Amino acid sequence: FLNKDLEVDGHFVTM
Amino acid sequence: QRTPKIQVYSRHPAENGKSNFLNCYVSGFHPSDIEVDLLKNGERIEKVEHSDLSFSKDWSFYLLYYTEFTPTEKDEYACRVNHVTLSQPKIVKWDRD
Amino acid sequence: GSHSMRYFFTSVSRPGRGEPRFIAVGYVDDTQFVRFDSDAASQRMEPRAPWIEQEGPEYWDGETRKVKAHSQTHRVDLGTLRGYYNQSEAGSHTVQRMYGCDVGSDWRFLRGYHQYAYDGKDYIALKEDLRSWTAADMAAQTTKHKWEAAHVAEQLRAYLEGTCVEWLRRYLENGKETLQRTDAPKTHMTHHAVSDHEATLRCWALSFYPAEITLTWQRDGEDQTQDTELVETRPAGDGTFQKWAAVVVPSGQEQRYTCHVQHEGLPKPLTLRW
Ligand SMILES: [Cl-]
Repeated sequence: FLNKDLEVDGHFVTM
Repeated sequence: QRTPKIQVYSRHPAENGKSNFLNCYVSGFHPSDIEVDLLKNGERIEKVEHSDLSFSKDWSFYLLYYTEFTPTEKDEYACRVNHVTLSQPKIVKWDRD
Repeated sequence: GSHSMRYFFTSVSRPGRGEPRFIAVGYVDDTQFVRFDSDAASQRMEPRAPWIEQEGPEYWDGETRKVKAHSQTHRVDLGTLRGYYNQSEAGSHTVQRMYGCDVGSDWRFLRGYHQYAYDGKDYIALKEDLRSWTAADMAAQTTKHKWEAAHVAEQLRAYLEGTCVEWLRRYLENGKETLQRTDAPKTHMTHHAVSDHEATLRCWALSFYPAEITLTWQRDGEDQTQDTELVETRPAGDGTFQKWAAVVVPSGQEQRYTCHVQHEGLPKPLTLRW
């Protein structure tokens, strides 16, 4: 079961 | 860039006339784009399948390519691999032992 | 023993045309159970072991949504890292990610992982405390700062200690007939003359699972390490593994040599003699 993408305050956080 | 290591082998001990699977396991390579063919008496075998790309702890990739086959006394097999790290395709004969 | 869930993601840019090729595979221990390939027609997460087909249609829709989101994140990261490394648009590059969790013999969380490579080299990794990051180079310091400021380790830890373990336990139970079965290696020795005076003894370990195994030769009950040829463990293609080890010996002296096989499926190691 995959994780969700890194998200903070409604917005995704990438490298 | 890291060059592919190659093993060519059958799934089961080769017995002439008995159906089996010919495998070519490529591993330890980077980047992932690679061309692998299984050859019978020099000629590319069609419809060879492969596993889904995965990788080891050191990030190097591994793939298994395979096909059903029935070994006979006279037929020769090999695995042909091309990769950016190689000047021309590497070809390894299937040695039954 | 412990068990593991792992996902392995590979995204490769295609500078000549189009978006990156993305492949995701999921494993429990040494068993692949799902895949996604952006080049395939279905655009779905697909089953690769029978026990995952026990999950309902909502599972496949959810894992497809999540894996396609992961593909977009890797596409973004390829662009970002091209910039961090001041690379041109002409070359192909690779972002790999692995993440997952282990449970112990106690059925509780044991450890978690979440780490990345760029062009086949370590880039950033979550440390064992799941609370801090290891950056391999100065480029990755940028990401490490961004992720510390965003406090993203907390949500990763939540998944790794919680959701990940819960689903690993579910899979282990659903798949118990294979996932929680050990297959001890089927072992035998072959003998080949290489001359009238020397022969090769080859010790085979066949059809075993999981993949971890050790094969060693002894002569007169002491290790015979330097004179052993050992092939890397290789997949049979049916979900089990194979390995062999060989030694060349003077013919007539075969009885001095023993092969020793250690594997989790063997309550005591096996000793084989010609
Ligand atoms: Cl391209």
